[PDB]
Amino acid sequence: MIVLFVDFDYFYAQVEEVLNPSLKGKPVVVCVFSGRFEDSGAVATANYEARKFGVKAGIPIVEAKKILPNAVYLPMRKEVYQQVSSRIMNLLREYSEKIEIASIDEAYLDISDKVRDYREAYNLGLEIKNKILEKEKITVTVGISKNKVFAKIAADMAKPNGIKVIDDEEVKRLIRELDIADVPGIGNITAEKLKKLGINKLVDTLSIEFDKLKGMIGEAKAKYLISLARDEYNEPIRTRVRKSIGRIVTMKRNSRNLEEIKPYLFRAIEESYYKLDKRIPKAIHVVAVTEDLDIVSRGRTFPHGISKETAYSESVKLLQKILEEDERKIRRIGVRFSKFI
DNA sequence: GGGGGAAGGATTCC
DNA sequence: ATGGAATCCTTCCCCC
Ligand SMILES: [Ca+2]
Ligand SMILES: [Ca+2]
Ligand SMILES: [Ca+2]
Ligand SMILES: [Ca+2]
Repeated sequence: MIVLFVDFDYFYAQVEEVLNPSLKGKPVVVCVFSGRFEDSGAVATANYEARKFGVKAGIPIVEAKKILPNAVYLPMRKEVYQQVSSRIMNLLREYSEKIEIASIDEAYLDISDKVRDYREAYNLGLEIKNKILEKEKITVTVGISKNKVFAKIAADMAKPNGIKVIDDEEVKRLIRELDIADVPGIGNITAEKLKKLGINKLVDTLSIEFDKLKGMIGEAKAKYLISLARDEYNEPIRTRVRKSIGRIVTMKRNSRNLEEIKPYLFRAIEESYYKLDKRIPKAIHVVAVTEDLDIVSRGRTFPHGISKETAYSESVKLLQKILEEDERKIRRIGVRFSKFI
């Protein structure tokens, strides 16, 4: 088996540049504002110009500005970035029929019955970096190896505009010498847990009793890491299917006033129901971010589908269970439809 | 002893 | 300090 993984370089910022080529060479930060105060909000992504000074995804806009006051701060235009991605995904389906669109800027190609050896692989890699650069004027990074995970690690190593092949013998030196926090699925919480278990490199999972491992990181992560380390991971490329839609908005100010919140809550629903297309969810969740950035949500499943009018009614109820049950002020409120028929 | 769901929270990734 | 979505984990639930 051979996986070719494609990762679109500094994606949103790169789109804003493509759409205004004057931006190239300049620090570019794609911002998501919140309209509480003037520069309230957070950073979505930024180019490598900006990123080289610590301006990354997730920091507040405010921080970013202290660091690079004269950078180009642009507001997020997701609709736009979505149409552009789509076109590249269509283009991608013209190389393998076996394709997993994993995110707005990521995809996996199964190219086993379409190439022999990593030399051919590598070449088809170049054909795609190219075709995209020509068609949609976008740089990407490509990773090639035997499974999705090592395909994706390969890409992570070559970013940006890179390409990298991990062969089977290097996969082995990796398992020995790769930091576990660098494995996909291992956020900061899981990395630290493993540290305490004295698990630093992929190989360390073999030296520990499965039950203790399972006890610390759950059964799924457990078997995931273990199979990865045994050179036995081989999960299949398949058409991902969208299982929930939803909106979340930030309120001008934190509050516990039902009548103050509702106008944000219904706007979330309006946007949500627009985003639904013609899909009918059986389920609805009302999602609150309390003042301390904790998250809490009540939901409900129907035996039928949920009309806009009905969803209004239930969301108001579910909002109340929150305010009743939880005792915090609420900073953000949104909705999420799922269980579509 | 176990299969489903369903709900609430956890964690991750882009 | 945003906003979107997936996955997995525990408990609870009903019932066989
Ligand atoms: Ca990317
Ligand atoms: Ca990581
Ligand atoms: Ca909590
Ligand atoms: Ca990425």
